[PDB]
Amino acid sequence: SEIGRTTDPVRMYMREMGTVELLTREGEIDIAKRI
Amino acid sequence: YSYTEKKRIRKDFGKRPQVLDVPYLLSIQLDSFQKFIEQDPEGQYGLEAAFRSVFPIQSYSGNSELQYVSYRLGEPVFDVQECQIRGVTYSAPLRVKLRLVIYEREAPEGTVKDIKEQEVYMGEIPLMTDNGTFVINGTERVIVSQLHRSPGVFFDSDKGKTHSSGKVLYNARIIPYRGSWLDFEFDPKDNLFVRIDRRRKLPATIILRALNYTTEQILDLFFEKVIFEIRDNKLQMELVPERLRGETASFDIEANGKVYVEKGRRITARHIRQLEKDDVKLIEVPVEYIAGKVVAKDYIDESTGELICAANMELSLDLLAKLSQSGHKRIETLFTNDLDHGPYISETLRVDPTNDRLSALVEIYRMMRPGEPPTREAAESLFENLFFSEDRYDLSAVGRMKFNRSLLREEIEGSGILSKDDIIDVMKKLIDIRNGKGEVDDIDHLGNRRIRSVGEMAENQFRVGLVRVERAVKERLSLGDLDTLMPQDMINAKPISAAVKEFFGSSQLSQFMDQNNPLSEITHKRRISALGPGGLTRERAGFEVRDVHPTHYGRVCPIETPEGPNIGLINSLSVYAQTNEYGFLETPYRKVTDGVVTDEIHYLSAIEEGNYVIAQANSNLDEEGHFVEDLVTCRSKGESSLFSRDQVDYMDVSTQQVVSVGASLIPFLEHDDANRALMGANMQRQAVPTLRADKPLVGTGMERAVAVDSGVTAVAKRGGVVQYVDASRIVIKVNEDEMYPGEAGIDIYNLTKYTRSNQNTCINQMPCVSLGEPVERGDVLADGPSTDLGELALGQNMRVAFMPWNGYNFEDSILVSERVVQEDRFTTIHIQELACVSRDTKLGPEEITADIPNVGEAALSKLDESGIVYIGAEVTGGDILVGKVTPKGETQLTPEEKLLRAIFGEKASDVKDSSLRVPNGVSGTVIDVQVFTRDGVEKDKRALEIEEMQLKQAKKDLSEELQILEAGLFSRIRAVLVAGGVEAEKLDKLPRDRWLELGLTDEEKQNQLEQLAEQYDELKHEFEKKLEAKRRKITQGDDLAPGVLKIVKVYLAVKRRIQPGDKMAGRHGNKGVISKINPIEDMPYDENGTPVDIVLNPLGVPSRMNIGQILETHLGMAAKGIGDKINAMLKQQQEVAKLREFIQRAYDLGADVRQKVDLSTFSDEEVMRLAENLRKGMPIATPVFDGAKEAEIKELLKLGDLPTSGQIRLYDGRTGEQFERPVTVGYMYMLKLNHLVDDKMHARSTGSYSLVTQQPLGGKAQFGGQRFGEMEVWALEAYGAAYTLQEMLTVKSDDVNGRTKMYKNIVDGNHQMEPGMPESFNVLLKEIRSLGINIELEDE
Repeated sequence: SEIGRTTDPVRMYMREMGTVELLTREGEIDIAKRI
Repeated sequence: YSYTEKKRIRKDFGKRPQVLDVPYLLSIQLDSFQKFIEQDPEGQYGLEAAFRSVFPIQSYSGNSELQYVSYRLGEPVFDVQECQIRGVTYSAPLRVKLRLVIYEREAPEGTVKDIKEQEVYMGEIPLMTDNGTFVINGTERVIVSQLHRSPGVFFDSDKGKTHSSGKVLYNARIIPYRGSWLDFEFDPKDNLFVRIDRRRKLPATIILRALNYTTEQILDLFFEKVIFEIRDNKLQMELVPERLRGETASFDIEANGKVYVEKGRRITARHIRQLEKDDVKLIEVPVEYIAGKVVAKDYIDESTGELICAANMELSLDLLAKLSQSGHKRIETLFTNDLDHGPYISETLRVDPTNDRLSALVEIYRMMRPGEPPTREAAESLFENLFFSEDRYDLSAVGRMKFNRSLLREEIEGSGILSKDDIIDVMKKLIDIRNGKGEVDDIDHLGNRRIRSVGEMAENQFRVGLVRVERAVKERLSLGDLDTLMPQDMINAKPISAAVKEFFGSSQLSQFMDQNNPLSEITHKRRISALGPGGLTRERAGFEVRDVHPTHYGRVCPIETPEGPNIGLINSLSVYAQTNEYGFLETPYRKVTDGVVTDEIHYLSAIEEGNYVIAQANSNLDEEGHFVEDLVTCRSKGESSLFSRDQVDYMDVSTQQVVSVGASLIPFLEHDDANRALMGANMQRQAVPTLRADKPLVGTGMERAVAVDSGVTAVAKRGGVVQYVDASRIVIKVNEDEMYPGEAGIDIYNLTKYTRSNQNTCINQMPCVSLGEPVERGDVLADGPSTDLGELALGQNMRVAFMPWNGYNFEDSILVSERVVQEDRFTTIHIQELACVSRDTKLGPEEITADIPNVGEAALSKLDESGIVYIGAEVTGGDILVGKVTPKGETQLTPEEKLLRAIFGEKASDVKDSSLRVPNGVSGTVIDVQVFTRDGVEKDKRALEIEEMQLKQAKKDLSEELQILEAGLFSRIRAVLVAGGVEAEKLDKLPRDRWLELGLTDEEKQNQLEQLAEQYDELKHEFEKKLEAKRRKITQGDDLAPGVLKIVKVYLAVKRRIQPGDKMAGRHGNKGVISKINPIEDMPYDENGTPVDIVLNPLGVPSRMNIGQILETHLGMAAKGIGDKINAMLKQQQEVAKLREFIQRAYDLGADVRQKVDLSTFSDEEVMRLAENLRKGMPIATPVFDGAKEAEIKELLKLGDLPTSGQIRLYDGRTGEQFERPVTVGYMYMLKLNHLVDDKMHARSTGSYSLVTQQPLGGKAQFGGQRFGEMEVWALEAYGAAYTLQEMLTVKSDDVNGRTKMYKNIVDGNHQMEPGMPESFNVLLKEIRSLGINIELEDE
């Protein structure tokens, strides 16, 4: 775990941002359908 | 000899013959920049290398590519003088042919759809002038060369400065030209640690596992295997004898015979040698011997398959017993001992946590990018882009050379990137040095330090700009606009212009040119700096980088360095030192083949120089070349010793090889202490050029070289006859021998007249030649500032007496005669530039006008109708130079002054006087006025008359040069017409121009006549368009700053006479300040009534052991004593026979001197011209370390009928009685330094204050206050001066209400203060409260 290792808020943001995977053409459609 | 040097021949006292001429002194700058801008057909140097480094640019696609074809430097818009006048950079447009090549989508070849090839403009490159300077924003600048650490691998240590035990810890450092640093090092427990970019250290085997090496492959790289080939029993073991060198005897060795050495006896060389006499291969070892050894391989069983014992595990009885059930024939084992083969790599494999390549890449990632979760692809690409990518890492050609040379490789060429082999070899060599098989590098060695000059630093910054544009070009090519765009739509010239503009104007090595005198300029251009981008910082530069290293000999001067915080960080190139093709300083040496010293000269670098034994240049050698001695003093290895004459390989080429150009000009430098010689070399280049230049009577012979190799003189390009000489131009009719065919054969030299240097001194050229005088090529035609007949003349020859005079030369003071001031000997012209800038303001435009409010008609007396001062106006401090008014409004009258204007009805001014005035204390003459007007602003009568004068002057100069050149062409035509088919009286019958209509019988004659006619027509139509170019550049508008409507620059010429407080100095570090200017009848005087010019203190001589100022005095009295004799023969009007005889006696004097002046070769007119130039003293050359000996000085004193003691009887001017002892009187060369007391004296009662804190401002330019700093406050606290201190703190500086009350109290005669709180304490309180902190005054 990389927790407690850096000070950069850019690295912290990219780190927590990359834990969500991209959607397919079909993933956007049923998320929009859920909305 | 010459025509310029037999005018006045300097008498040379040097005795060693000159084998190598002193080179062109500015070759560093000129060669470096020529390598930058020239068209290199290969891609090695300069702009070509930079373009090929980035091009071809290919997008993240296969569709298109931008490739580079060619480049070209266009003509500069303005030449260098126009650039200096207009305040713009002298630069050339860079036009680069690019080719946008478009590949189509789908082919196995990817062939071209089309190519759009055209020329893009990327930036202007600042051009170097003829003398090694750059004009950048109007001012001349010098790009100082940089002494930086060479790229390569360097092995170093700390010597017991860690771990409190005195243990030396070694390290290796790979430094690329561009890229990341790679450090290996040893910890106090002998583990190897890698460290990338000075970050946290990982174990060095992690970088070995990032490379695909297993622990087995690592162990076979860094070790050699003890084999135990164990038979059925008895533990048979392989052995080579030198593996038991110093071995502890764990067992007695019996093989091929019985025991050699029993227990309790360690193995010495006789045992190894008798054991190899027995040729022993196989030895029976005990079981406890292998317990503790380290296995070198992964031994697994074939019964079960899994690991019995891994690599790098300490073997024991248990594990050997385990493998014995598996029946292994051979078991390998690492050979380690103490002090010859260390365990460090295995002991490092034990400490690292990593077990494979992925874990190593991940640990490197966690070290380089902490807090970022490593994926396999990013962990792989980080390492591969650290050192193994051509675009991110460059161990350059010099770095590859030094890398291979440091690792004892044969080839010096390679890749710019690291490899597995490079890193392994560095680790192996660090391990060698740890094991005593090497030595650490000396990083201050000049084989390890490299010169980086303007043409390389400029190329690096251009490549920086090129990659800044390469990212945008790669980004633009990824877009689908790809079929309609040209390459000049995707090229942005502004980043590339910005990179080179930032380098040339804003670098630390781009320095305002030191332009005091010629010596200042060439010393600045030959300067090396350890500082700068990529170099050292002067604050963290230690004692050892600021040292004189033995390799500095002949390459860097040990004397010329500044005396302040950066000493040994700013160095000066030696006289003969030049730079390698790799950038390393080399120095020339004469080859000594058979004991005969040859005239063959080899330039040796500091690495090569240490291999050979190199004799000194003070070593005597006979006519055939052999040393007259047989035990010579030499430098062999950085040491110096005596050697036999058959051991020497090289010899120094000169005695001045070791010193810089500045220290080469100090006569009797060998008699000066080195501190005072340092000071003298530094002060020679602060000297100010005086009204009349005065050659040194005692020089060294480097004066002509310094004056000519700087561009301050006008030097004859081709030889000829002076056709027209004039204070502003020289016109030479070139000899027919030096003329090209189809040419006028006329050289015109336009002299620089009264322009200001960077230091506000005067630059003025005066012609040396007279009318009709023959000149040769390379002759000095005009003298620059501080040159006298082509010799560098920095000061004046002053008659000094060394004696204490009534305390007026106490403690380095100087007593000057009043005759020195009457004769204007140290009067200097200083030229100030003063600008009045009229801008647009929000209330309206400022107006240059003679109609100024609150200013009488007397103060507008020397302003013309445009409000600008007349040229030639003698002005003084406070005089208005340019009248200007600023529009204001909302005067907000106080009720009292409102009543005041109600009573007397006087209107208030809507404008305020914003005029340009002469600074106070400055009194000069207006010599020049320039008006720069914006486009759209209407030129006043003054700008129009200045421009009319400029247009008439441009037309006049061009028609004058055309008259001269066509006169030359027609002289050549008349000469070629009487050369064959003579028309000698017919030519003067024909009209002048239609000699071009004469068809001549062509053997070769009509060919020459017709190319002369063609040259004449081309000269006429060249004048015709240079006129219109001049006219368009004159009448055009000026590119002023935004907001500026016009600028008026006034130029004041101020003659500064010498006065008490002016710093005067000699060349021997004898500085001083004039204390008194003494009347002539008060000065000491000799038997003949001749007073002394300057009285110097004799007590400054023996403690500051600059004895060369005494010898220079004794020789200067001798030199003058020759002139005093020649002068007499010229006033008695003696025959030329007697003058010729005496001058021949004076030139023949000396002990085996190298020069021979035979005056029998001289005509009587030439002898009389020489004698007229020698009547003010015969000049004398005293080469450094090869100079005049004291016996020769006494012999020349004897020839001039002077006491050989150098000391005469002086009388007191005030009482007429003798000083009780003889006084050393002679002639010393004094210099007036640029520390004039007019520039230093400043006072202030009140003035302007800073914004935030309300304390007085800084300098005398700002009319500022003196810093009453912390130590002065302590000084006042150490007295009981509490009230003095309280008024320093409150009422003189920051108490805003109290200081106006104090002023009013002083004006009312009441010397009392009402002190309040300093305003900076209120600023402090408000700034601590802007933190989260409640700071408060407890007002109880």
